[PDB]
Amino acid sequence: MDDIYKAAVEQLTEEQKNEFKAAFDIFVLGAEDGCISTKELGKVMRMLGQNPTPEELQEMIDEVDEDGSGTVDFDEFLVMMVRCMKDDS
Amino acid sequence: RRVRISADAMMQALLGARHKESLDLRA
Ligand SMILES: [Ca+2]
Repeated sequence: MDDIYKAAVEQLTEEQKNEFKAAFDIFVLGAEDGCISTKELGKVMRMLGQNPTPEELQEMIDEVDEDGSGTVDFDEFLVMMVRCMKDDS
Repeated sequence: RRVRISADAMMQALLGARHKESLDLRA
């Protein structure tokens, strides 16, 4: 259950959260609503030198998005950040 | 297979953690 994330997030230090929170604000550099969509991710990938298809971006979000809403919020972003880091424990 | 941006590239893209030149990967 998402309980694992709760404990992982709760354990996280205030400084660690602030660092990720700062990135979140930057990520929405392309969103006025403060939400992260394919457009925001598309810009990030573009800088990295990657320019795939929009269909792939949508599918990627679905993989991380449990609701499949196609959008990523702060809560989802935080979970994704921790999940990605844990992936390599 | 042939995954992209495992996490190192992303960390460099933004502030996050320097993690030096690697985390727990040999060379
Ligand atoms: Ca979602």
